[PDB]
Amino acid sequence: TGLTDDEAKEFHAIFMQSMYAWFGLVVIAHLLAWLYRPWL
Amino acid sequence: TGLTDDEAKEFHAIFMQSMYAWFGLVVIAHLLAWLYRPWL
Amino acid sequence: TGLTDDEAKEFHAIFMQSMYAWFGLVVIAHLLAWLYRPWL
Amino acid sequence: TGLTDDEAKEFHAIFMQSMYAWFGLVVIAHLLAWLYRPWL
Amino acid sequence: TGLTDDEAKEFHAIFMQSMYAWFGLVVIAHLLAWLYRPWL
Amino acid sequence: TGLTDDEAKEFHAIFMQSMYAWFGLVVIAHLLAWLYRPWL
Amino acid sequence: SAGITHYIDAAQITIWAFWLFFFGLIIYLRREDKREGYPLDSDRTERSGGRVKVVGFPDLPDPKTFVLPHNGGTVVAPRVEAPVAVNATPFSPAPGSPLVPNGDPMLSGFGPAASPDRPKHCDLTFEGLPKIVPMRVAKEFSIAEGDPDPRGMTVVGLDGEVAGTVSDVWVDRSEPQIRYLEVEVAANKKKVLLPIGFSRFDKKARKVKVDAIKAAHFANVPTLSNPDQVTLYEEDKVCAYYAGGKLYATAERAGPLL
Amino acid sequence: FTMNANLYKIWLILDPRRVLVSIVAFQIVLGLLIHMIVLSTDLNWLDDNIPVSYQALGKK
Amino acid sequence: FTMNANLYKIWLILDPRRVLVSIVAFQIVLGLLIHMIVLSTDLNWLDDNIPVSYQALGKK
Amino acid sequence: FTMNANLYKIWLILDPRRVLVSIVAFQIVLGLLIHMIVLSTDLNWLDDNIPVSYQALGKK
Amino acid sequence: FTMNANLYKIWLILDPRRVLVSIVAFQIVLGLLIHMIVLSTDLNWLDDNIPVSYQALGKK
Amino acid sequence: FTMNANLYKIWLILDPRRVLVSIVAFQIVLGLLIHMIVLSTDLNWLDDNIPVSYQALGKK
Amino acid sequence: AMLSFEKKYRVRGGTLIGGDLFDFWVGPFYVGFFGVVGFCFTLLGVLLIVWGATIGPTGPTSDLQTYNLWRISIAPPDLSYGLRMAPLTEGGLWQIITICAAGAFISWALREVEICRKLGIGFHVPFAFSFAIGAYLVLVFVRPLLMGAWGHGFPYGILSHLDWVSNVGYQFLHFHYNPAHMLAISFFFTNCLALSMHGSLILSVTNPQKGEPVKTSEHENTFFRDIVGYSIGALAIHRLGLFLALSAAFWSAVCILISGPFWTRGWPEWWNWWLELPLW
Amino acid sequence: PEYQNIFTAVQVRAPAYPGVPLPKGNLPRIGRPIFSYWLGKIGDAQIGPIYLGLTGTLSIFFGLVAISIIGFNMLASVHWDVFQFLKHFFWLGLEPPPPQYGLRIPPLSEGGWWLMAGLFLTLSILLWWVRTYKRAEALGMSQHLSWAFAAAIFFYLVLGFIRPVMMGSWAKAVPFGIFPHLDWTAAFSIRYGNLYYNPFHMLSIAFLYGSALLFAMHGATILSVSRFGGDREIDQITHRGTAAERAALFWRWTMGFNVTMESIHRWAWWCAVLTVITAGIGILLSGTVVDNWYLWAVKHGMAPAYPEVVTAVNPYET
Ligand code: BCL
Ligand code: BCL
Ligand code: BCL
Ligand code: BCL
Ligand code: BCL
Ligand code: BCL
Ligand SMILES: CC[C@H]1c2cc3[nH]c4c(c3C)C(=O)[C@H](C(=O)OC)c4c3nc(cc4[nH]c(cc(n2)[C@@H]1C)c(C(C)=O)c4C)[C@@H](C)[C@@H]3CCC(=O)OC/C=C(\C)CCC[C@H](C)CCC[C@H](C)CCCC(C)C
Ligand SMILES: CC[C@H]1c2cc3[nH]c4c(c3C)C(=O)[C@H](C(=O)OC)c4c3nc(cc4[nH]c(cc(n2)[C@@H]1C)c(C(C)=O)c4C)[C@@H](C)[C@@H]3CCC(=O)OC/C=C(\C)CCC[C@H](C)CCC[C@H](C)CCCC(C)C
Ligand SMILES: COC1=C(OC)C(=O)C(C/C=C(\C)CC/C=C(\C)CC/C=C(\C)CC/C=C(\C)CC/C=C(\C)CC/C=C(\C)CC/C=C(\C)CCC=C(C)C)=C(C)C1=O
Ligand SMILES: COC(C)(C)C/C=C/C(C)=C/C=C/C(C)=C/C=C/C(C)=C/C=C\C=C(C)\C=C\C=C(C)\C=C\C=C(C)\C=C\CC(C)(C)OC
Ligand SMILES: [Ba+2]
Ligand SMILES: [Ba+2]
Ligand SMILES: [Ba+2]
Ligand SMILES: [Ba+2]
Ligand SMILES: [Ba+2]
Ligand SMILES: [Fe+3]
Repeated sequence: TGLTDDEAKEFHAIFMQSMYAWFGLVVIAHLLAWLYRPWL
Repeated sequence: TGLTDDEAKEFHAIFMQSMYAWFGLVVIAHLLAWLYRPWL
Repeated sequence: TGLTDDEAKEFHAIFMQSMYAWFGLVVIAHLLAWLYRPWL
Repeated sequence: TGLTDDEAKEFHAIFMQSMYAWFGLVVIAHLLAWLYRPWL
Repeated sequence: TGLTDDEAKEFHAIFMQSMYAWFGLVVIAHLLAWLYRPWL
Repeated sequence: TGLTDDEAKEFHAIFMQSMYAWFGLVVIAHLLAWLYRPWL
Repeated sequence: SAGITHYIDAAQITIWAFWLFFFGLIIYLRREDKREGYPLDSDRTERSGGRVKVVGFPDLPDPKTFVLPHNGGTVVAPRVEAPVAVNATPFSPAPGSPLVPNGDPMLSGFGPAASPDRPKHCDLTFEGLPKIVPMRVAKEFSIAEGDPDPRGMTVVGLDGEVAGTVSDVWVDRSEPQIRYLEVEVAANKKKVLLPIGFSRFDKKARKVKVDAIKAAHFANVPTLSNPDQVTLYEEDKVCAYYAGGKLYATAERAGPLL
Repeated sequence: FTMNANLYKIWLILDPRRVLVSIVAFQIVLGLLIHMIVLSTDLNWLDDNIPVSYQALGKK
Repeated sequence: FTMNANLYKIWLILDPRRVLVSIVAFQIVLGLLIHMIVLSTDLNWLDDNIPVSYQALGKK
Repeated sequence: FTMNANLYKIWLILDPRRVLVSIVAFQIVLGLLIHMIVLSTDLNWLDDNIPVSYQALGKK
Repeated sequence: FTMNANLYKIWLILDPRRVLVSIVAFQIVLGLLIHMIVLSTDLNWLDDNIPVSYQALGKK
Repeated sequence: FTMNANLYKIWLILDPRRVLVSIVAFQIVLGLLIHMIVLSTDLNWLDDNIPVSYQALGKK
Repeated sequence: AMLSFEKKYRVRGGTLIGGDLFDFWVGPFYVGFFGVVGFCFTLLGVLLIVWGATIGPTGPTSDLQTYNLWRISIAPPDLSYGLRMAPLTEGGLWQIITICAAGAFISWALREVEICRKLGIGFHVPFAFSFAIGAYLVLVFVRPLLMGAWGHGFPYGILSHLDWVSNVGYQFLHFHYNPAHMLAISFFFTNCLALSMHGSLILSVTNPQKGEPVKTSEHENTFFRDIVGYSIGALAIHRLGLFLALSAAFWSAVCILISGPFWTRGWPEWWNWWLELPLW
Repeated sequence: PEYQNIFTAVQVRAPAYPGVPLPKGNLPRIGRPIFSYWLGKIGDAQIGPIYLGLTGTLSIFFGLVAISIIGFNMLASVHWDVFQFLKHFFWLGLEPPPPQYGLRIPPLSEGGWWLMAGLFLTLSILLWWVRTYKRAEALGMSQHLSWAFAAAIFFYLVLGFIRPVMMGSWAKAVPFGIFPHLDWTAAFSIRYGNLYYNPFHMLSIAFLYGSALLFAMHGATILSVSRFGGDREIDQITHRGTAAERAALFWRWTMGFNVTMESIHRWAWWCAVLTVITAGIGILLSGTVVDNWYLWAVKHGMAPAYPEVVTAVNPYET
């Protein structure tokens, strides 16, 4: 898969952090949206 | 399928845990869904 | 189908038990279904 | 049919009992059906 | 991508502030637009 | 690609002022336009 | 005011969007169109000594590389191709004038007889064995039940004279089909290829007509630098000769008619 | 699970990877099919107002 | 142990990569699907006016 | 166990470049889709005329 | 400004030229789209008679 | 301390001839475009009847 | 100007008519005797379409006169003129323009013919072209003839001819039921499928994933055989596509040829022969 | 006289070819080949083998389900009289949920079968999509097919799923029947004010005519250079031959410019993909954005005026 065993820990390290960051942006926007106009 | 018996136990185990985590999220969603909005 | 007589005992064995487990799950779903909302 | 003369005997044996089993399950389901819901 | 490990710090460094600059210009024009003509 | 670093500093310099001149002529036109015919 | 009809509706602006994407598309396809044959040939380029390379609008796209399978190479487009003399002389020195072929028209290798220099290597099967080979090299191949076997029919030119007889049949190992007919020439018993595209059958007679060249011309069919395979170069050289007969093989295909 | 014959031999006759794929596919189809048929019949369990009405709990 | 005591062996027969990615696609589509299903029934949550009709608030 | 512990190994299995870009595409499309979904329902936020209407904002 | 720090390594995976042009196209398009979106809604700023009607600078 | 300070290097990556010609073209098109867009709306400057009506060389 | 490999083929001769008289090139276009005739037919035709746009149906000052590209239209004469030449300003113009268009297309075809003769290639293109020329003729010559008047031809205008198609089609109530129409539509569609499939294949093999080499004939066949259990093969797909497109034009020509002259009733009614067989 | 390369006049056989090998994961191939002397008369005589994976089997499955609901329903509509079914088949069909139902899942007897056949058909089509991408990857090739199929799927989805949902009514999707679906097309144009003045449908019509023009031209060309092995477009693309040269030149001398053996396939590709892509756009706007195309065209001054020689007074106005 053209990666080494250390660069799938490393890549993964970066991915996990980036995704959790993004999801952070998401839960943020959705809470704001729930504030202005709750949908449930 | 180019795997050895150790990389199918390794895979099976990790898979099982991942699949169960996802399913966990599922019952999570189903409980939130059921409390505010019972369907049965 | 390129199998020897012994991997037709093993495959048949694992197959059989898995299918019976599945039939179990089905009988389960049908019983829950039969209790809550009879169709017969 | 790439089989031997004895291996159309064995197949036939196994086939026959398996088939009588299916037609039987069928006669059962058909009686089950006929008592509860006559159509004739 | 035929880059050295040092020359994507470089590309990243310049890219990021430029991108952010764009986001700035955007937030500005959006504020200007919001003042002149709110949409929510 | 295929310029020395000095001729893309140069090119960037000349480009930048030239583009800014265009931005100038445009801002000119937009102000006259706002004067003869307010749109906002 | 709940009725200010807007004059611009989604259909207008979407037809606008279309036309813009369209223009970019057209341009792009015209750029791929110049991956061969370009820059053009004018006396504008030669008059200027070359400072006027002819390319038009749009311009030429950066080369693209094709990586041939099997140690084959790397091809590029657009590329720089070495000029090649013309085996003909201007019918007029005036521009836009055609050229008359030099010498015996079929030999000229000009006009319907012209052709480029394709590789002097062979097209290959997936495996990498010469794709086009004769049935003698391709042991496995076989005529289709109910089809006259070409092997043994008589090849006859445009004026009804025998040329030779079919000594074998060349086939595609990639897409099973008759690609070439082999011709044991009568006049010198030398072996030549005859493209299927130039050959007509006369099954009840076991003949293989050729309106293309005359029986005699079969004597000059370009030859193979090896009788059990053929190169790309050789395929062009073979077909183009026959093609020449379409305008040269008679002192009349030259046209007019009136 | 009570003995039947030599009905294991089926796998000397029928390829296991393929029967697996056959069952997975067939069952998936049947599942969606019946689910929708029921969703399309009176035994509907969604569009019933169960157990609390949702279309006249907010258009209100 | 009365249970698929050798059910790793499935990944000796069925390609793990394909099966995984296939699994992901399958769930994403089913999610899309069922969501669409719910949207078509009484259980719909959007064209509902929840918690207040917006197509009848505004000044004006 | 909720905890993965060897799920770095997934990039030993799935091309990182492709999975990445895949996510980029899937997210941007989904964003576009649901945005449109919201725009078509009660929860719409553009044609609301809130807090003051612009289309009947002039006597002229 | 990553914000920290080895997320430069991202240009070790995805071509800088391609990523750049991709963003350029994507934005150059998106801008037009929303421009259009705005043109059909309350935020329309042209065929509004704002601040004075121009096809009422004469007759037509 | 920021970083917008090596933003000349852009001409080491994107062909200047192309970026230029691209921009020249893009602008001529955008110009014709916007002109037509305004021309189809109220802000029109052709069919306004301003300042001396030409179809009024008589009683019009 | 010439392609970078063109001079070696620019041979002299091959005409049908003219010989060295017009046997020369102009830029990239080949002239030849039929190009000169063609250019004459074409130019006068277009220039006349220009005069028709200039005059309009009621005169140059009328509101119906127009230079708007969508609405300019030159329509045939009324039926009262039958097969006679009608006055210029009463559909005559349309007749002449038609003569010019037909002549230009037939010239064009013959010029492709001289061009095939020059290059030593097959005459498949101008033969194929001749199907469109045939289609055009039924739509302006054959049909209106069988119908005792040239006025049955369609007008030459961007949307007016669309209106023509529309009302002639609707005279038969539900044209979709025309069986030749159903055929022709199927061929136009199938043509569109093969074209999209061939396109896709060639571009999918000559340009594969980075890291892979130009694909092969074996790939080509293996793919469509993988998906749909068959591959008609490279040559033949070029053969099929030509079949589909030429047939699509054919059945369009026959589908309209039968609408009037050989069938006057509504079209769905045609299918009656099927509901009335003595099987039901 | 000269062979036209219309009919293989003499064919040849070799043991069938199971094809290039797929990597691990792409399951075996099934079925064992046969040759049809007649297909052979016009094309590769080999019939199969075929590949069938999870995807492919799950698609064959959904697709046949959908075909069964449509068919069974048609037999039901003539009362199971298979004779009558045979008699009116062209006119038989499975109509969509009635409007009274909107987008709700309707009862079996009122359209629910259509929604199930629509459901399963679409799923089976998009599964055939995935199938063709898998089948296209195992060979290292590119996704050109898949981008076109994705365009045609786009139009399909626009017809029976996207527009109906947007319009809030399954009754707006197209019904399954030959003549019935012909009627849906005509009624469709009538309802929305003559689809001829709908620009997108004009372009799609230009692109359909164009797929016919391009395939006719290119095909005629390639056969005309089939004497130079011009059909072997792959190597004429890598190692340009006098076939690709005579080919590009025929067009050059006729209409003044030309393309190349590789690029003509890009013109063709894009033109086909364009039909379906203008077409879907055309349906997208019908009812959602424009309701009367004839009117739309009048608003944009494209509709012609003819001397009003025949006219009728409007009774609604008396
Ligand atoms: C109409 C009356 C009841 C109903 C009665 C039943 C009955 C009865 C059954 C189900 C079953 C299923 N139902 Mg239900 N079900 C109802 C309402 C719902 C709703 C909903 C939104 O309202 C949903 C999402 C589901 C969803 C499901 C699936 C998760 C499940 C398996 C079948 C399947 O996937 O098909 C296609 C896929 C397969 C057939 C799988 C084939 C593959 C192998 C053999 C099995 C492994 C699959 C998977 C790992 C098993 C997951 C479920 C396990 C039980 C945890 N049901 C209605 C209310 N449902 C079945 C079940 O529970 O499993 C036994 C079943 O027998
Ligand atoms: C009633 C509903 C609310 C609504 C509620 C929400 C909610 C809730 C959300 C959004 C979110 C989004 N909304 Mg909103 N939104 C509404 C009104 C609008 C309007 C408008 C015209 O009025 C607009 C333009 C938007 C626009 C946006 C999008 C910009 C954004 C989702 C991006 C996306 O799809 O993922 C694609 C984007 C990416 C994948 C990231 C781009 C990363 C770039 C390309 C990479 C930079 C390089 C990087 C440094 C290194 C490489 C990293 C790897 C590439 C990853 N909203 C209405 C008012 N909106 C979502 C959000 O906040 O963001 C998640 C969200 O959760
Ligand atoms: C002003 C009237 C129109 C408007 C008209 C335009 C026009 C015209 C353009 C854009 C463009 C952009 N718009 Mg907008 N845009 C508006 C509504 C929104 C909303 C929203 C939540 O409502 C969002 C998120 C956006 C987002 C953006 C970006 C997606 C984009 C430019 C930068 C970019 O892509 O990077 C991402 C950028 C961001 C993530 C920053 C978000 C932008 C600002 C800060 C968001 C404004 C809303 C925000 C919630 C603050 C509102 C103020 C408070 C209510 C007081 N717009 C309103 C509806 N928008 C430009 C474009 O697309 O091409 C590049 C462009 O030409
Ligand atoms: C809508 C209300 C006003 C209006 C308001 C504006 C506003 C506001 C603007 C214009 C502008 C433009 N208007 Mg105006 N305009 C009106 C009516 C008109 C009418 C008319 C028939 O009535 C015309 C012909 C024009 C014409 C034009 C263009 C000349 C010009 C934009 C140039 C461009 O886009 O090209 C593309 C431009 C470029 C590529 C940059 C310009 C450079 C030129 C083209 C040279 C290219 C370089 C080339 C390689 C040559 C090399 C140079 C040598 C080295 C020296 N306007 C209406 C009445 N108009 C714009 C402007 O700047 O001009 C004042 C502008 O901002
Ligand atoms: C309006 C009501 C009826 C209708 C009535 C008609 C009628 C009436 C007709 C058609 C026609 C046809 N219809 Mg219909 N049609 C209907 C519905 C449909 C539907 C659909 C989706 O429902 C479809 C796909 C079609 C499609 C078809 C085609 C099968 C066919 C036209 C092919 C053609 O012209 O080739 C022929 C191609 C040509 C004639 C062009 C020839 C080219 C010439 C030689 C060169 C021209 C050169 C020129 C100068 C180029 C200019 C270039 C510039 C100089 C640069 N119709 C509706 C239901 N339809 C026509 C037909 O049947 O076939 C003729 C016809 O007369
Ligand atoms: C009848 C009255 C109107 C008319 C109304 C319409 C309407 C309404 C439509 C068209 C449509 C089209 N019309 Mg029209 N059309 C008319 C007159 C014409 C004339 C003519 C000469 O006058 C022509 C040439 C055309 C030509 C065309 C085509 C260009 C265009 C779409 C083609 C296509 O293939 O999409 C068809 C291709 C597909 C749908 C994709 C197929 C892919 C699917 C997934 C295949 C699945 C196969 C299946 C799974 C296999 C199992 C089988 C099961 C049994 C199902 N029309 C008249 C004026 N026309 C379309 C359009 O333009 O909309 C703007 C359309 O929907
Ligand atoms: C028969 C199968 C398909 C086909 C085949 C086909 N067409 C062909 C060819 C072939 C093989 C060519 O080789 C030839 C060509 O040169 O390739 C572009 C051609 C051709 N296909 C063209 C058009 C064309 N083909 C069409 C269709 C078809 N042609 C079928 C789909 C269509 C349509 C209606 O769908 C059109 C529009 C031309 C570009 C070209 C022939 C052009 C030509 O011969 O030029 C000479 C004539 C002129 C330059 C114009 C003469 C001026 C006239 C006096 C005025 C015209 C009046 C006209 C009657 C009015 C119409 C007004 C419209 C607004 C309605
Ligand atoms: C530019 C767009 C054009 C186009 C392109 C296009 N079409 C395409 C594609 C592309 C790119 C594909 O990739 C795909 C294809 O596969 O090409 C061959 C396809 C496709 N286009 C097709 C049809 C089609 N496309 C059309 C249109 C168009 N497609 C446009 C012209 C049309 C029209 C409107 O005329 C049609 C009718 C199909 C051949 C194919 C999609 C097939 C599909 O989705 O399959 C779904 C499932 C089934 C059909 C079920 C299979 C039924 C089997 C025949 C039964 C076999 C039974 C078997 C013996 C097993 C036993 C049964 C067991 C249950 C017991
Ligand atoms: C790179 O090369 C390629 C390959 O090679 C490897 C491929 O294999 C492939 C795969 C290709 C395929 C699988 C081909 C697929 C073709 C499809 C799906 C088309 C569908 C066609 C059918 C179902 C058959 C329809 C036709 C019939 C039943 C015949 C009916 C006969 C009728 C109506 C009467 C005939 C008479 C007429 C039509 C009247 C007059 C007609 C003419 C004058 C036409 C003249 C024709 C010629 C050819 C000169 C591709 C795409 C490719 O590009
Ligand atoms: C006796 O017969 C036996 C053999 C049983 C079987 C015979 C079968 C036969 C002969 C069948 C014949 C069928 C024919 C001829 C069918 C022809 C159909 C035609 C011509 C159709 C034309 C157009 C149809 C279209 C475009 C359909 C579009 C439908 C769509 C796009 C439906 C989409 C629905 C979806 C995606 C469903 C969503 C469900 C959700 C999830 C939303 O539900 C909540
Ligand atoms: Ba609700
Ligand atoms: Ba609202
Ligand atoms: Ba406003
Ligand atoms: Ba005005
Ligand atoms: Ba009777
Ligand atoms: Fe081709």
